[PDB]
Order: sequence, then C-alpha cells, then structure tokens
Amino acid sequence: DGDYEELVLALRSEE
Amino acid sequence: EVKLEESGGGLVQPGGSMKLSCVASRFTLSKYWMNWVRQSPEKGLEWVAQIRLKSDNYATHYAESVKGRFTISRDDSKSSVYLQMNNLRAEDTGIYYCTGEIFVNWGQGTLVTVSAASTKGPSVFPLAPTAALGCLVKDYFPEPVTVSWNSGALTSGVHTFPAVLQSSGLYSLSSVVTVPSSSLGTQTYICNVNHKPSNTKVDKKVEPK
Amino acid sequence: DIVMTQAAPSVPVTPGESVSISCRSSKSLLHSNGNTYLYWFLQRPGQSPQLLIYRMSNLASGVPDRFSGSGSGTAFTLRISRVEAEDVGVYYCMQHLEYPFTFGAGTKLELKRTVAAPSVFIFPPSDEQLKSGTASVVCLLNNFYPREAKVQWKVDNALQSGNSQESVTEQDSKDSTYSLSSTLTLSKADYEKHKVYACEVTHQGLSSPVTKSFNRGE
Ligand SMILES: [Zn+2]
Ligand SMILES: [Zn+2]
Ligand SMILES: [Zn+2]
Ligand SMILES: [Zn+2]
Ligand SMILES: [Zn+2]
Repeated sequence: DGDYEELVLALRSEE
Repeated sequence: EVKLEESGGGLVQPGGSMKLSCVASRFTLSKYWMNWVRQSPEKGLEWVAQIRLKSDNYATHYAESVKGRFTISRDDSKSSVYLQMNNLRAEDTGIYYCTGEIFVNWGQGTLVTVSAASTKGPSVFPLAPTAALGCLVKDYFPEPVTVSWNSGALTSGVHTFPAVLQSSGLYSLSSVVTVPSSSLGTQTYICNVNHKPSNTKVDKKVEPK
Repeated sequence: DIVMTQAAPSVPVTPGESVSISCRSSKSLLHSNGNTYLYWFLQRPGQSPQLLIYRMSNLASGVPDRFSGSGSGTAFTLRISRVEAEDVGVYYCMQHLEYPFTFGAGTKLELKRTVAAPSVFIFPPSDEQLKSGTASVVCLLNNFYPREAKVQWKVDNALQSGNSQESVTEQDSKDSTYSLSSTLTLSKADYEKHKVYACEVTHQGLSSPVTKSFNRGE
C-alpha cells in the first residue's frame, strides 16, 4: 500500500 | 504489518564500542527518514540520532550527549539502519529503539548495559509455605532474568517482582504465586529460571518444609 | 533546548470516566503553518511506545476515537473520554519542531478501585541459602489497593532500618491491585542470633496493623 508513504510525505516539511 | 527489529545490544565495558542494527520488513526503508531513540529510568525517553534519505545526502543529526561518539548510518539495499556507538559511557546504558520518520513504527528495543562489572549468574532459593509459594533469585549481573512456573502451565496467581539493585551491585528478584493449601505436597510446583547473559538455567521444585 | 514539562507524574482514574493529561513546552511549537509539531505517545508496560496523536490534535490510524488532543502554542492536553483498561500505561509528549527532539518525563495513568487490604505472608531464609553465608527473609503483600503500604521489619521486636528493600508490581490487569515484596537481608551469623522475625503491615484497608512472623525453630 501507499497510504503510509502518502501520510509521511504530507507531513514532511524540511524547507 | 511493518516490522522493525533491532539487535546488537548487551553488556560492554566503559569506553568500549558497540554497533546496533535495525532491520525493516514489509517497509520500503529507502523512502523514510529513520531515528534512534533510547530509554532509561534515569532520563526517560531520549532522541539520539536521525538519518535522512540518499537524495538528502544521508544528512544526519545527533543529540548533544552523543555527538562525536555515535554514528548513525543506513544501507537501503539491506533494508537496515545502524548506530555505531564508540567511547561508550555508563550514561549510555538503556533500551535502544529504532523508529521510522513519524514515530509510528518502533522496534522492540535492544538493551545496552555499559559497566565494568563482570557477568554473574544467580542463585535460586525456595519460598515454601490459600497459600503462597515463591522463588528468590539472588545475586546476578546484568539484567535480565526470566522466571516461569510449571514450565509455563501455571500462569494464574503469579507475581514476579521488578529486580532490585543491591548495595553490592548485584541484582535480586523474587517471583511468588498463590495456590490453595490443598495442593501442597501434591501438585508439584516448579520455577524455571533463565539468566541468558551467564548461560545459567536452573529448575527448582518448591515443597512444604 | 526545548524543554517539555509534564507536571503530573501520575493520574488516577475511575474506569469509564474521563482524564486529561497536560504537557507544556518552553517555546511555541507552532511551525509557520497551522501545524503544531507535537506528538503524544502511550507506552503500555513492557512494550514499545506507540503513537496516539500527531500534529497536536490528529489521531493516528488505529488509535481508538476516545482519544483527542488539543492545545494552544505552549500548553497541550491529551484527553481520554472513557478510560478502558487498555489505556493503562505512561503517556509522553514530544516536540519535533527543533533538534534535539525532546520528550516530556511521562504521566502514568493508574486505575482507581475499591480499597483492598493486602494478604500478608512471611518466608524464612532457606537452609540452602543459610549455608552460603547470608539470610534473606521475605515478606509478601499480595493484591492490595491503594499502593500506599508501610512494611515494618521487627527482629526480636526491635524495629529494623536500613537492611531491607521493597519491590512493587505494576497495577494488575485483572483486579487493578498491587503487590509488594520486602526482603530483609542479614548474615547467617546474625540471623541465628535471634528467634522471632516479624513483618508488620499498615494499610488503609486494614482495621489495625497486621503482623506475620515466625521463630527460627518450626
Ligand atoms: Zn513548513
Ligand atoms: Zn533534503
Ligand atoms: Zn481497544
Ligand atoms: Zn496476587
Ligand atoms: Zn542481631
């Protein structure tokens, strides 16, 4: 599945 | 379904080195930042280190207490991350967890004990007599010991207590159980003790004196 | 250097009632969005921590919907609407706004239950141990609530001080009670210089302090 990856990507914000 | 599994801990001399490993299953590791976190009674949970992805040039960040001594690394093709711990200090004792990027997935943890004390296996003594029976597991190092009853069949009224450190630096632990007075001298009661660091394995029946 | 403060080291709750657990940060955890970089974790005894809440108020997947998280900048609240026994453990907050990530010290959730007096037992040192050179006398306090208990060792009726250690179990899953062991350690030589060994137990459930004792003979 890609749910988890999608969640982690949405929360990642290293700027 | 995701599983992280760390290994490599154990007992190590102050100033020594040790390398911890963490292997991920059902988890494409290359996509996630990874962290190490450790736990002790002294300081609670402490974040230790972090490693980002290949495209971040594997950037790392470390806790101050650990900078210069620990190196976190990753090998995506082995589905693993590592923590190389050098110049180990007694303060570094604790349970070491690897975790994913957002701290949902944690391993079971591996116990790191930094001490100059040598390993010692325990002695097991009976606690004979509703009635209460027990086994006393005295004088061992380091943690942990394992206690079961009747090879695991007796699980009901069992209370195995936290180990206490003695003034001697050795640990001691009691495990006790309640059973009716009408089984004493019949349904044999046996405590099974393991102290894996010393390769000590001891069985001991408990009978009314 | 963001310090995370969890004022309460423990909180007692009647099963099926609500509880709030507080946490404070020395600095605002609002990142330049509507995002507050705050996690809540539960660590059930003998298990790894597990995430309850991310970004201050979002339930992680699989977390029961009786959890919620709220807060404003520097003060944060984890809420359980109806505490189940599933929920006993240690609750930690954590900020990841800045390196180093930092945890609060944890708040332990304890269940309430009716007062229950301990059953007290005494165990003399085993002969096998006596041969070694030291004697361990063990007193057991089985299945009691609340945790507060006073154990008083008496050897020939003289109150004892400095030669005993206690160990308490965690709140039991089935009955929410505690158990405690107090071990009295002495050289075999000094143990055999005395007759009566007494364990006196004081507890809110006991009408009057309870004593379990023995003589080295029988
Ligand atoms: Zn941002
Ligand atoms: Zn980057
Ligand atoms: Zn549940
Ligand atoms: Zn019990
Ligand atoms: Zn004496």
